[PDB]
Amino acid sequence: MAKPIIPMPRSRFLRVKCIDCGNEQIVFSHPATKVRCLICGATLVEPTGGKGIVKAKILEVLE
Amino acid sequence: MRWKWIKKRIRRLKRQRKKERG
Amino acid sequence: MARMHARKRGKSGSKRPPRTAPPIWVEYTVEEIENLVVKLRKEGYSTAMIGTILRDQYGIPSVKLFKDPDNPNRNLTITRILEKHGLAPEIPEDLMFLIRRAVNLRKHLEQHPKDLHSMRGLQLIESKIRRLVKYYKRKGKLPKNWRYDPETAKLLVR
Amino acid sequence: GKKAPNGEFAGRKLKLKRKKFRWSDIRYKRRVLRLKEKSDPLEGAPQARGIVLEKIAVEAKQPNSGMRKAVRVQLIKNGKVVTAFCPGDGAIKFIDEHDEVIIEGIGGPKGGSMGDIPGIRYKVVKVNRVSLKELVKGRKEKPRR
Amino acid sequence: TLLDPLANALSHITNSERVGKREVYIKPASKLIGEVLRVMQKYGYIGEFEFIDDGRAGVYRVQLLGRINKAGAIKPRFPVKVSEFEKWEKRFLPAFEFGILIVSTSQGVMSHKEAIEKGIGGRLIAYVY
RNA sequence: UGGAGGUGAUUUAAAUGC
RNA sequence: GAGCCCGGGCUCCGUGAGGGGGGAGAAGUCGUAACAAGGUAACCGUAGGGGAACCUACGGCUCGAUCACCUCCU
RNA sequence: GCCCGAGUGGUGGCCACUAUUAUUGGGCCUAAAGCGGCCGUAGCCGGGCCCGUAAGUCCCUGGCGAAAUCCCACGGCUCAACCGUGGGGCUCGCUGGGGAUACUGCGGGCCUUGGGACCGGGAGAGGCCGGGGGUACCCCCGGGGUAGGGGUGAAAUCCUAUAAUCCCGGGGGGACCGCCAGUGGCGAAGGCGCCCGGCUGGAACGGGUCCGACGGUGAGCGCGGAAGGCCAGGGGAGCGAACCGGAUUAGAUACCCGGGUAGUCCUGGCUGUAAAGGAUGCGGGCUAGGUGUCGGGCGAGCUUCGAGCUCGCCCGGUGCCGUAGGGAAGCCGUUAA
RNA sequence: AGGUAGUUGGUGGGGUAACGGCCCACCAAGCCGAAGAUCGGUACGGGCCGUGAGAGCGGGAGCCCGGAGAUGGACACUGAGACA
Repeated sequence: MAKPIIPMPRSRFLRVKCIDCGNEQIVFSHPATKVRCLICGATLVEPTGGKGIVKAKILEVLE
Repeated sequence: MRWKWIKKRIRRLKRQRKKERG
Repeated sequence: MARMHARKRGKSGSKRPPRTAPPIWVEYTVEEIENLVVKLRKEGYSTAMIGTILRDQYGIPSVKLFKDPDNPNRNLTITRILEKHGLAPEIPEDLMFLIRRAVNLRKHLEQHPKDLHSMRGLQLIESKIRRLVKYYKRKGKLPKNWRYDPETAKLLVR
Repeated sequence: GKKAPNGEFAGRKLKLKRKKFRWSDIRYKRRVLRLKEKSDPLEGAPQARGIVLEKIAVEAKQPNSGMRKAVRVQLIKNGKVVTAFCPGDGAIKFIDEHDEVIIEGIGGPKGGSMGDIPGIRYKVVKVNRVSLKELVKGRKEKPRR
Repeated sequence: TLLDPLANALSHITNSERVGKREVYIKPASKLIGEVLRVMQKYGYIGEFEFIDDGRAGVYRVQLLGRINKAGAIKPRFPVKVSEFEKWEKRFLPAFEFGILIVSTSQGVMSHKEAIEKGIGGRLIAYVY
């Protein structure tokens, strides 16, 4: 890693735009849990190992 | 060796401890 | 980094964001954040998981950085947001989760007593409680009159 | 940490450690109790007079054989039986039975009889308050009673 | 856990030295070490350092000239009178020339030689030579 | 080129010496 | 309010039949135990048995055996 | 001839040598020596950042630690020893006042690197409980089938003639789970292995999401601990201390062979030992590398579309080889010695 | 490895040159201990002394300083002062 030369996680941010309601959500590239859309009740991502596996096609802007 | 000694020590102990018990 | 406690195994290297002031591409008011927290503590979720869902859904990695400064005595974060409202459990969650689990063990052993290993973690979880108790007394979340026992663990849970 | 506590207030642990571990020196232990002083008669002393009960000769050790001259003397106040090694060639002669014989040690009080002699802890200096090395030389004085 | 974070800095710094790397990284960081490296730099033993304060920790990246032979902390950290200095002078240091028996003092922190010129003393902290 | 196991193992070869 | 005495209990010093072991002496006897796979590998904790060294059982260990047979490793 | 010289030598004691008592200044794989492993009490030891006190701590002053002895000067006795005068030190363990605030203590505040804690994916001989299958050995019954078999270097004792071994069919019992199986995994340790399900311990990783120094270690103390043994109850195929025969042998209380009890299994309890080893206490930090391997993550290619087959970086573990260094050497060497 | 019964403290009192469980009447149940008490051994204590590069270790001799004793053990007078 870089524990003595400043450890920074692997992370990033990405704007996810829902395909069922057009709802714009901020999502941590590593979903630990099931993230639920706040105006669909859908599942955007499912938590597995490392980076949450995104369920099916949902739009993405990478920050 | 230490077989020997352990049983010798034990026999000494018993026999003598027999003589003390008696 | 590690501590192999009741283990020989190096600990996870999970590490914080080295962000010291918060993202502004992420946006929430002191008022909006406070609502989100109160809603989640109303569900039955607990502060670690409250910080978890907020992270995964609303994109706030830790509350302290976003919130404070809004009363710069100290950092404002989940349970310090809760205590000002009165939603805080008087037992620290740390100590609670611990004891919670513990009472479940006992019931297993109750029915099954031929269990080395299961017996041996009873001994391994109590003794973390003991510690966690000991220091709190002196810090003051739990009165000095208390002392820990398995009947005084079955009373706190019920 | 190579053993020891190091820390301001710990010292006491140090202080007891040493002492605890001092008693593995046989010599130190022995003196500090006084086992040197109690066991190997004398009551500790430099020397002791005693009455020559008889004269006895014993054998030499392992690579060796030769008749060492030894007395049996009884220390008088000590009241203990001591067998003893006599210096010199002719000697056993100049010592009459029931003359006074002053006795010493010989070669470390540890117990160590010299390499040849098995038992003998001790030495003789004297016959009727005149010594043996004075009686190996003819001129110096010659014995009585 | 750790204790003596300083020492675990220093000890790296020397074992760092003995290899002959170029620069160092010390993951735990502080005043003690900060200050000590400061005084160390002041005498010159080391080149330049930057610390970056991460929200975790201070880290010091240190530049190694080649000068340092040996530089170590003191174990119980004994108090030392200004009369007893000479004893502790002969023991730890390699000779009269060097004079960074770094102590901590009423005035601040100093080496041995900077302590003696003022005239003030106390408990020992570390050494450098 | 140098190291670790798992199992066949061989009775046709006899006590002592300062 | 001493020394003194008396009856009992407990402890310590001088000294005693008898009894235990040590470091030995190495010319008698029994055996070959270990050290070479010591000629049944050896040790080990435990248990029984044998005159003795010791043997055997069960579990362990290699500070384990010699090729052979099979398996891995720079 | 050498030493020393009115001395020189013997015995005894103490100190030195002896870093053979380790503060200065010792070790503990194999030389003596790690507790079989863990827990936490007493103790010692403690991440960063700010403020108060100034208890330790340093600085200055002041009260004081008799004389003597010691060390230095000068002076006195012919000289010195010895003494006189002047200066210093002295167990030196005490006290009063002022001053500093780095460190340490204490008090208060503040923070997430340590610790703990959570969520989701994941492997395994971890434990317990219930369930269930098959192997082989034995036993018992019917059939078939005769002159042996068993055992050894040779033999005997012993199996078999109301029939053994053997083969076929049927039934009953207790133990255990080859290959799988790995230089493999899990466990604190003793240790742990058919398959399935329930209950349950630990562990890894991604994200530090929460607590905010809560830490380390650990005398005492408490707890777990193979096999053997013991206790009470139940069970008993094979095996098998003791034991009973044969052989061997000069003799054999043996190695080899044929019987055989305790025990080995189950339940409850006790007992607590080992070459309980990696002969290597635990925790943190630092210090070339290489390779194989197990599990988790990641970027790709392949794909049977399952991380199934591979490349590399990373994290945790498990081996081997080896630079610097250490070691007496063997060896150890990012799983440190 | 647990010890302690005037034993720790309280009130009031006696006695003493004088404070004080010193002693005593009443009341209370403390006091001391693993930061090793109690018990057992050994031993006058200090200034110093010996040794050792130092750190340290051993030692209490003349002499000085302070305490204890006078055949063992108890006891008062007389005197400022003695239990001599």
